[PDB]
Amino acid sequence: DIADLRALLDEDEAEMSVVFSDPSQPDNPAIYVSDAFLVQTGYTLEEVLGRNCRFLQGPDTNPHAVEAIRQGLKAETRFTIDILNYRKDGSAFVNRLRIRPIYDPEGNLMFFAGAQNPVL
Amino acid sequence: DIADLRALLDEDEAEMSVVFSDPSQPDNPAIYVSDAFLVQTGYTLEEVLGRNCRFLQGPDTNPHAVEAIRQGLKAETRFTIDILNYRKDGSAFVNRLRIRPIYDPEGNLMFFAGAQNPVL
Ligand SMILES: Cc1cc2nc3c(=O)[nH]c(=O)nc-3n(C[C@H](O)[C@H](O)[C@H](O)COP(=O)(O)O)c2cc1C
Ligand SMILES: Cc1cc2nc3c(=O)[nH]c(=O)nc-3n(C[C@H](O)[C@H](O)[C@H](O)COP(=O)(O)O)c2cc1C
Repeated sequence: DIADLRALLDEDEAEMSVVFSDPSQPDNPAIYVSDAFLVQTGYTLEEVLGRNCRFLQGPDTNPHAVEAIRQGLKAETRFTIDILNYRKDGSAFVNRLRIRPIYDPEGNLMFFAGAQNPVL
Repeated sequence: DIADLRALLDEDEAEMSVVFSDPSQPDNPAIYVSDAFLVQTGYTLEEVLGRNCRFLQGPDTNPHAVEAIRQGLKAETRFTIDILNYRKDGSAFVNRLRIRPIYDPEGNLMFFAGAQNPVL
């Protein structure tokens, strides 16, 4: 029996690029990515699961945007940022990244949900 | 936004006493219990969340049954055992305990689900 993490998706994120990360594991790795995420970024599941999502950043990603995200995660609050991201073939795209914390019944942080929308 | 852990319940365990535990946390604590569990055992949510479910054991619980459960958890396999358990008022009941592991998409153990059925 495998957990149905998609059963925590918002209605918006169902047909979307979405990632869930486990902040209790070292380096806050992705434990679930939607097929839309894999299609957009050009990776296989094996290439992404268990890694921190920073692999989407590349040579022209703004490091302050990266730090903003890191602080936003520490804040455990909903936030959105436009950040330059890259696919496996090296092509770049502006990603409107939306992140929100998910807590367990006791109120302890449990997961982060991240949704990717390329800005056209 | 709070995780809907009940969205991993089997159809059988919906109207049932059920617990989910987080084995990545120290001492494998309960992170979710159903209202049926609280009613049966006589505890409040605050009294149970974040504790290992061994608080259901009492003076005449068979220690080999306890060890069986512990090994079954290490085995990460489905198992069932009849074990004497106790409510908060000290009354005892024979619990047919059914436990199953739940894994994440990478196949790493993520939760245990435990269902309680008093044997009549
Ligand atoms: C659920 C989740 C989804 C994320 N998605 C992206 C993303 O799509 N693009 C990106 O550049 N960073 C994303 N990140 C951010 C990185 O994983 C990381 O937190 C960021 O680089 C800042 O942390 P760092 O300083 O350790 O690198 C995501 C983080 C989380 C937790
Ligand atoms: C999800 C879950 C549900 C459990 N439910 C019960 C239970 O209803 N009654 C009981 O005696 N033990 C239950 N246990 C077992 C105890 O939590 C514990 O694993 C057992 O006492 C053996 O471990 P120990 O040697 O550390 O005490 C449950 C364990 C898990 C993980």
